Amino acid sequence: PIRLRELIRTIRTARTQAEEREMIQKECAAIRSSFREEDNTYRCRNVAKLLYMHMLGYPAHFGQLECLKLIASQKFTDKRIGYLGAMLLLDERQDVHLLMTNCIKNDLNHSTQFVQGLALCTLGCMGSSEMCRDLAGEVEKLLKTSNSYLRKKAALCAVHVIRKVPELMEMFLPATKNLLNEKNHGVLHTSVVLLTEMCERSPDMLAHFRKLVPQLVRILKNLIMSGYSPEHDVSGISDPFLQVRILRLLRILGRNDDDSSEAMNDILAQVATNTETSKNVGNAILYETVLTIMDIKSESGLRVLAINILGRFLLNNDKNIRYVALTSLLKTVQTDHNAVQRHRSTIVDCLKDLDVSIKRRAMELSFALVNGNNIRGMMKELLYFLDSCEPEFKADCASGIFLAAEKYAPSKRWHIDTIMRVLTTAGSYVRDDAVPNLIQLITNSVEMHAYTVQRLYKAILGDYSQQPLVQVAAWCIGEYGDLLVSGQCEEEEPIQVTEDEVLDILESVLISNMSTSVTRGYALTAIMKLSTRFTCTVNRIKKVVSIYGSSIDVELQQRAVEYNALFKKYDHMRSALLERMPVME
Amino acid sequence: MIHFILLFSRQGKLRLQKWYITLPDKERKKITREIVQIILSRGHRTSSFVDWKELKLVYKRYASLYFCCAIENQDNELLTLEIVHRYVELLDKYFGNVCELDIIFNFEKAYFILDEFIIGGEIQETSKKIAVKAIEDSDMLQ
Amino acid sequence: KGENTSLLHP
Amino acid sequence: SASAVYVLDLKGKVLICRNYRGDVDMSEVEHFMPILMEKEEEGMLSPILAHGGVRFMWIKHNNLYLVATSKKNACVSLVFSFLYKVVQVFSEYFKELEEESIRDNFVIIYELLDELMDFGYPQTTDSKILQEYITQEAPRPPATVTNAVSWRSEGIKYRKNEVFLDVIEAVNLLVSANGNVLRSEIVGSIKMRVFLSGMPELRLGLNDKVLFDNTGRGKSKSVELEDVKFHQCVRLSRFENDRTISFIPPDGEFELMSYRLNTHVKPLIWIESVIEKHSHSRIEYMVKAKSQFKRRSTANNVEIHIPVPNDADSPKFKTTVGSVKWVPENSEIVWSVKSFPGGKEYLMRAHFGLPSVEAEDKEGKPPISVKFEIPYFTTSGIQVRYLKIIEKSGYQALPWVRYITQNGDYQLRTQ
Amino acid sequence: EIFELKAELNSDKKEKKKEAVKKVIASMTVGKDVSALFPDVVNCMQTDNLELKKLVYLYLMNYAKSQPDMAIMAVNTFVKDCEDPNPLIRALAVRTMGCIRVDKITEYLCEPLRKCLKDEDPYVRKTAAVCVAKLHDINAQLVEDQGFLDTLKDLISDSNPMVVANAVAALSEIAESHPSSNLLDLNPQSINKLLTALNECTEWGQIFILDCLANYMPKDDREAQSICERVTPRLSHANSAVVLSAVKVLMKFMEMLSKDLDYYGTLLKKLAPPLVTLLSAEPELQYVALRNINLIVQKRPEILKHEMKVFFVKYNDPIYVKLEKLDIMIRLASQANIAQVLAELREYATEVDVDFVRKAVRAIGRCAIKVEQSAERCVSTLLDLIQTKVNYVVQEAIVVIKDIFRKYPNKYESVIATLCENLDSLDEPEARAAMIWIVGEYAERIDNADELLESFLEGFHDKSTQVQLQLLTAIVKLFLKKPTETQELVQQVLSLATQDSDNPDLRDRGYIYWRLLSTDPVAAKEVVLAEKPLISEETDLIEPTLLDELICYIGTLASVYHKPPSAFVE
Amino acid sequence: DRKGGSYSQAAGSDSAQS
Repeated sequence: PIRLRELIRTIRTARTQAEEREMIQKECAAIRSSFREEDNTYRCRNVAKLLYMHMLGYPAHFGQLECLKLIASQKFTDKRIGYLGAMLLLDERQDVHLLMTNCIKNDLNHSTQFVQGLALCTLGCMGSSEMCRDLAGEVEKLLKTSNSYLRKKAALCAVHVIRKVPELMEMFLPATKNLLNEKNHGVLHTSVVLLTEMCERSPDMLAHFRKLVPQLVRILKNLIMSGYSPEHDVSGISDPFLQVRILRLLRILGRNDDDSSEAMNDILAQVATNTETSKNVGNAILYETVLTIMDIKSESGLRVLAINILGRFLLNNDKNIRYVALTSLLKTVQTDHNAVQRHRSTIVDCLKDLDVSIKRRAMELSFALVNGNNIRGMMKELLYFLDSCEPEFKADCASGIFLAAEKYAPSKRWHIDTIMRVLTTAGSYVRDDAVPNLIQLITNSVEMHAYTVQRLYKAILGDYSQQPLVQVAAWCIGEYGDLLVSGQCEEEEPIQVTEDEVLDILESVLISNMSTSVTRGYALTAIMKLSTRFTCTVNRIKKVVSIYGSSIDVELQQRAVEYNALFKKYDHMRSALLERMPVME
Repeated sequence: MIHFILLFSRQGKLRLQKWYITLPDKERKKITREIVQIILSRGHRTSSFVDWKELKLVYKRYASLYFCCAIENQDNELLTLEIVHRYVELLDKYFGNVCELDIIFNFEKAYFILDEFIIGGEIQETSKKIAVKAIEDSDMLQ
Repeated sequence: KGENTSLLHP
Repeated sequence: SASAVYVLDLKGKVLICRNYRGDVDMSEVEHFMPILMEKEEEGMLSPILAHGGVRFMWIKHNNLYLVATSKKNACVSLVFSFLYKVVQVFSEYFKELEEESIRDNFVIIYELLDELMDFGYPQTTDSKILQEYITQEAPRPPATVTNAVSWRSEGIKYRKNEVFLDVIEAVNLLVSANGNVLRSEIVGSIKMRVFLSGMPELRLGLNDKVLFDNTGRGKSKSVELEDVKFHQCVRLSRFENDRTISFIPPDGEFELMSYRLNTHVKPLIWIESVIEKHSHSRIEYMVKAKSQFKRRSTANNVEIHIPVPNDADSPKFKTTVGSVKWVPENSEIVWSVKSFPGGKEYLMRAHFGLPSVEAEDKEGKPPISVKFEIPYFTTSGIQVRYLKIIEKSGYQALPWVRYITQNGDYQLRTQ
Repeated sequence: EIFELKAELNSDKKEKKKEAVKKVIASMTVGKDVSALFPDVVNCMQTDNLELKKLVYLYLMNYAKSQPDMAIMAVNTFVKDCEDPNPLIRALAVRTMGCIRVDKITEYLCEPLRKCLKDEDPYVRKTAAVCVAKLHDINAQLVEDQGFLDTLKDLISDSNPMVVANAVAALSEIAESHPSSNLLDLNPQSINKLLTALNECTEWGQIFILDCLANYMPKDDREAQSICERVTPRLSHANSAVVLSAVKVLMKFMEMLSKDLDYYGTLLKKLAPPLVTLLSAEPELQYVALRNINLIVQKRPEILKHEMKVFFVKYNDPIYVKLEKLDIMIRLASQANIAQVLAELREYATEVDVDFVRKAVRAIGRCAIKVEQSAERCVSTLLDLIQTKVNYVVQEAIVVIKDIFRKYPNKYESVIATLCENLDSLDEPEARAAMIWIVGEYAERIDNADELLESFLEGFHDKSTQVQLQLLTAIVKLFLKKPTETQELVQQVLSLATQDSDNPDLRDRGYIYWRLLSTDPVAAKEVVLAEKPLISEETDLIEPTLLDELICYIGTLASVYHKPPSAFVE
Repeated sequence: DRKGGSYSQAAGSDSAQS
C-alpha cells in the first residue's frame, strides 16, 4: 500500500509524458491487483491513488465497484474516501450510482453528524433524476430538524432535488414555512436561497412567499445595522453572502407588484447610500442592489440613484468594475432607456478598450442602445468598429449590424447599402444563416431592384470567394435579371451589363474550386431561372446544364439532369414554372 | 450556482477540479482544456471575467496557480470573487501558509474543505470560523 | 520555483 | 536551403540556435511550439511545419526536436539528411543525447555547428575526420577533407591489422490475423570495425547470385539481394561495372553494405495463439510457439511479446518453457525465453481477470512481436568469399566476421 | 554583473578574458540580450588564441544587425585575419565576413574575397566560394560589379572536388535567384568534367553535383544514354537524398530518352529496387519517400506496378506515414492485388484512429470506384463494416455506398434491403443525406420507403439545407414513381418546404417541384425521374504541365506539398 | 566467445575464380 505522498512524488519525478503514462500504468496495475483481492485494510491509499490518476487524466472505470463497496463500509476514512470517489468519478450518466441509493439511505439515518452530512453533500453534488425521486422522503425529514449544521445541508439537498425534479417542489412548501428567524447566518442564507429557487421555479409560491417580504426587509436592516461581527465580517462588510442573497431576493420579489416594491423601497434607499464600495464586496453589493432596483418597480429617486451609481462605476479604472457596470447597463437597457443615452461617449470609448470582456460588453451595450434616431449616426461607428474589430468579433459585429438594420432600418435604400457594405467587408465573417434572412429581406422589398442588382453585379465581378456574398449576389441575379439588364435581347450600346458577363460569372462560380456545393446550387438555380427571365442569351445555358449534369455531386448531378431534361423536352413548359416565389415576413 | 470550479497551475497543470454539472468525461476534459487555453491566453488587464459558452468564467489567481469558476448569468460577478477570496483565506487558515507543494499532497483535505463549504455550486456556510471548526471536528473523528 | 510561495501571503 | 538550424527542448526552450542565412527572424521559433501543439492535438502534426512563409521541418530526437527554419523552396530531403548527420555527429562526440550535454558542451557544440554547415550548405560530416579539427579539450585542417578520400585518414598506424565484421540479419515478418504473412523481407547488414595500419583498399567478395551468374558459377547457394546499398568508401562505378566491391575501409566501426531481399522461406518461429476472452469475466491465452528454424541454431534471448488486456489484472501464466512476465507499463505478456533450441515447441495457457464494468473506449489489438535473436545463423545463405586487403607498404591482415540472426519487423497480427 | 563582466573583459589577463567570453556566450545562449556589450567585446577582438576568436566572431555575427553602427570597428580585424597562414583562421574570417549582415561592411570586403578566391587551400577555396554566394545574395549588384561570376565559373574547372562542388552549389544558388539572364549553363564537356568529379564528391557534394544536371536539358539520346549510365552507380548510395537525387535526375533524363531502346527498360527495372530500399528509411523520410513516389507514380506507373507488399502500413508506422500508405496503395491499386488491397483495408478498419478510419474508408471507396472487377467485394466489405456497428465506420460506409450507387447502381439493388434497416438514427449530415439520396434513387427494392422517409420529415425544416434538399428530392422521386402511397406525403413536403421553408434555394426547388406537379405529373417521370448520364469521376492525376514542372522540382518543398514552387514561396 | 555468433576469419578473394 503505497502512500499518497509517495505516489505524488513518483509522479512528479516523471518528466516525459510517455514516462508519466508508464508510471501511472505501473501504479494502476498494483491498484487493480489489490482491488481484485478484495482488500479492505489499505483501501484508502488505493482509492486516493486512483482518484489522483483519474484527475491526472487516466481512466478509472475499473475502480467503480470498489467505491461502492467502500461507501457502505463502517470506517470513517473509508466512508469519506467512498464519498469522494462517488462525487468525483460518479455522475448521472455513469449508470453505477443507482446502487448508491441504498447506501445513501442507510447513511441518511446514521447517528453521526459527519456521515449523514457527507452523504447529503454527495447526493447534492451528484443528484440524479431517479435518486432524488427515491430520496425525496428522507430529504424532507432532515429539513424539519433543528440541527444548524444540518439545516444548511438539508436546504442545499432540497434545492438540488428541486433543480433536478421541478415537480417535487410541492413537497417542500410545508417544510420551509416559518424558517426566516434562524439566528445562524448559514441557515438564513440557505433558507433565502431555497426561497429564491422556489420562487424562480414556479410562480404559484410567489404569492405565498410574498407575505414574508417585511420579515426579509427587517432581517436586511438588522444585518446592515450590525456592521461588526468576527464571523461573516470581511473587508468591513458583514454577511456579504447573506446581503447578496437578500438583494437578489428583493430584486426577484415584487418585480411586477407595487406593494412588494414599495415595502423594500426604504431598505434599498438606505443601502444605496449607506454602503461602502471601496472594497470589492461593497461594489458587488452595490451592483446587486442596482440590478434589484432596475428589476423592480421602485421609486424615481431609486432609479436616479442607480443611474448615478452606474455612471460613477463606469468611470472606474478597474476592469471588473467596468465589466459589472457594462453588464448592469445591458440588463437595464429596456428599463430606463432614455437615461442610458447619456453614456454614449463611454460606450463608444469602451469599444477601443484593451479588455476582451470589456470590449464585448461595450459592443453589446451599443447594439442594445441602437434606437430609431441614433441608428444613422451609430451606423458609421459600427462600420468603423467592424473594420478594426478582432477576427472573432467581426462576425458578431456584422450579425449585430444586420440585426439592427433589419429591426430599425431608417430606410430600405440606406439599409440595403449598409447590408451590401457589410457583405463586402465581412467577407468570410458573415454567417451562412444570415443569407436566408438577406434573401427574404430582398424578396420583401419590391421598390429598389435596379440599383441593388447593379451593386450586386459590380461587387460580384471583383471577387467570388465570399460564400455568403456570392450566394446573395446569385440570389439577387436570379430574382432580378429582368431589371439588371434592360433591353439586352441583342447587341446594343456598351453598358455595364451585356447579358453575357452574368452567364460567364455563373459558369465560373459553378466550376470554381471555391465552391461549397451551396453557392454552386444557387448559381445553377439562377442559370436555370435566367432561361425565362432572360431571352437574349438563349440556347447557351442548355449546353452547360447538359455538361453539368454529370457532376460528381449527387444533388448537383440530379439538378443538372433535371435542368437538361427541362431544356430539351419542356422548352414550352420551362416558362410555365419560372414565376417569382411569394414574399412573406 | 457555480457550474464548475477548477484550480489550474500557471504551467497548465490542474491541482483541483469540482464541476457541479453532469458532463461526459471527454466533454469535461475538452471544456477544461478550452478554459485553460482561454485563461492561459489572457492578459493581466482582462478584468478577470470571461463569457465562455454563456458562462461567467471568472479568473482570479493569487499565485502561480490560478483559479476558475463557472457562474451562470443570473447573479452578481463580485460575489464570485468574494467567495473565492473567502475560500482561499479559509484554506490558508486551515492549512497554515498554504503553498503549491501542500496542495498536491493535501488535495484530499482541499476537496473535503470545498465540499464542507460549497455544495452543488451554492454556498453552505457564510462564516469563516464555523466552517473551520466543523472541518477540524470532522478531521479529529478519525 | 514559485510554488512554495503562499497563495495570499497572510 | 535551411535558414537557421536550432535545437529546442521539451518545454519549448531553444537549447541552441545557429542561423546560416539569416533569411528568417529568430523570433519565429516562438510560434513553433504552439503550432506543433495544434498539429498534434488536431492530428495535423508533421515533421515539416509551416509558420506562414517559413517552414519548420525537423525531427524529434531523444530529448529535443531539432527544428531548422527555412524560407525558400529548400530541399527538405537535404535538410533531413543534414539533421541525421548532425545527430550522428552529436552521438559520436557525446555518448548521450539529452539536455545535460547541451548546456555543458556549448563551446565545442557551437564550433561544430559553425564548421558543419555554411550558408545552409553542409561541407564536412565525418565524425572521425571532424574530431581532428574541433576538440572540446586549433591546428590546420587535415588533408583528408580536402583530398578525395574523406573516409580514410592517412598516417594511421596500429600494432596489429584486425578487422571485425558483423553480418547482422533482420527477420521481418508481417503476418496477418488470418494466419498469412504479407510482408516477409530480410535486410542484410554488413557492419565492419576496421582497425589496421594505413589506408588499405578492401576488395569485398561474397557469394552473390549475380556475381555467380556472371562468372558462370550460378549453380550453388547464391544470395539474391534485391537491393545493395554500398557505403561512401565503396566505389559505385566498380560495383556497376562487374560487381567489384572495392573501397577503402575507415578507422572504426561503420556500415559498408546493406543487403535487402525478399524472403520466401518458412518462418523461423511459428506462433499459434488463442484468445478465450470471456465477456467481462475471464480470458484465456492458448499460445503455442513452434520453432521452424534449424535445430543446430539456438535463439538466444527469445522475447515473444503477447499483448494482454490493458485493464486485465490478477493474471496467471501456465506455460512450458521460458519466463513469462506481464509488464503493466507495456500492458502485454512478455514471453521471455533465454535459450530456444531450434525445433522447440513452447505451449502457454494464460488466465487473467477483467473488471465487470466495460471500458469507455476501445484500445485496439496490438500485434504480437517476437524478439528472437539466434546467432551464427545465416538465413539468407549468403557467405563471404574473400576480402582483398591491399596496402602499399605490404602487411598480412587478419580479417574477422560474424553472422548474427535476429528478428526485425517480425510482428504477428492479432485476431 | 554587467559592470563586472565589462571589467573582466577589459582586463589584460587571458584567463579572465576566456571566462568572460564563455559567460557572454552562455548569457546569449541562455536568452540574455548581450548586444549592449558588443562594443566592449570589440576591443578584445585581436587575440592569438583561436578559442576566443571563434566566440567573438559568433557574437559579432549574432550581434551584427542589432548594432550595425558598432560593427564599423571590425573591418581592419577582418582584413588582418584574411591573410593568416593557418587555413582554418582564414576560413573562419571569410565565413564571419559573409555572415555579417552589414550593408556598409560588405563594400570593403571585396578585396579580401578577391584575394581568397584563388586560394590554394581547398578549405579556403570552399570558404571563398560560400562567401561569394553570400555576398551575391546580400548584394547582387556588388557581386556583379566585383566580377566574381568569372571566378566561380573557373572554380568548377579546377582541382579539389569538394571546392568544385561548393562552387557549383554557389553558382546554382546565384542563378536560382537570378532572372535566368546570363545563365551559367555548360556544354557536354562541362557535364563530363562534373561527372568525373561526381564520383569523388562527398555525401553533401554529391547532391550539389547532381543538382547541376537537373537544369540541363539533353538534346540527343546518346548524351541521355551516357548521363543515365553515369548516374546508374548513384543508385547504390547510402545517403537517402543522394538516391532520391539520382532518381530525380534519371526521371528528368527519361524525358529525352527513347522507349524503343533497351535503356528505358533497364532504367525502369533499376529504379524499383531503389524505391524499395528508400521505403525502408527513417519515419521522417517516409513521408518524403511517399511524396516522391506519388509524384513519380502519375508519370511512370509501369515501374512500381508489382510493388504492393512494401506498401502495407506497419503497426508502428507514423500517422503521417499511415495516411500516405493508403494513398500509395490507392495509386497502385489494381485488379492483380485487389484481394490484397481489400484485406489491408479490412485490417485498417479495426484501428482506433478516427481520421485513419475515414482515410481507409475513402481509400476503399476510391479503389471500388476505380476498378469495377472488385465492386462486389467492396460492397460486401462495406456491408460487413456497417454490420460492425461503428458510428464513424457506419457514416463512412454510408458515404461509400452513396458514392458507389451513383457510379454503379445497375447491380446495386441487392444491398437496398440490407441498408433499409441499418440504424438510420445517425445524425451525420454526410451520412443522412447519402442515405436519403440512396433511398430516393433506389426506391424500388424497398417496400417501406414512404415509412422510412416519415421519420426524416419530422425536422426537415430545421435539419439542414442539403439534408432538406435531399429529403425533398427523395419525396419527389417517390411520388413520381409511386404516387398512390405518397400522394399526401408529396403535398405535406410541398407545404413544409414552400410555406414554412425560408431557404432561398430550397424554396425555389420546392416551388419548382410544386409547379411541375400541378402542370404535368406524367411529364415529371421523364423530367425528374430520368436516366442521368455517366458521372465523371474526379481524376486524381495531376495536369501534365504541372507534372513536367514538378518533375524537375524533386526533393524540394514544392514536391512534398504537391504545389508549384511559385505558389508556396513568399 | 561472444553472443550472436563467434567471429570467423575471412578470405582474401575467390581463389577458385582465378
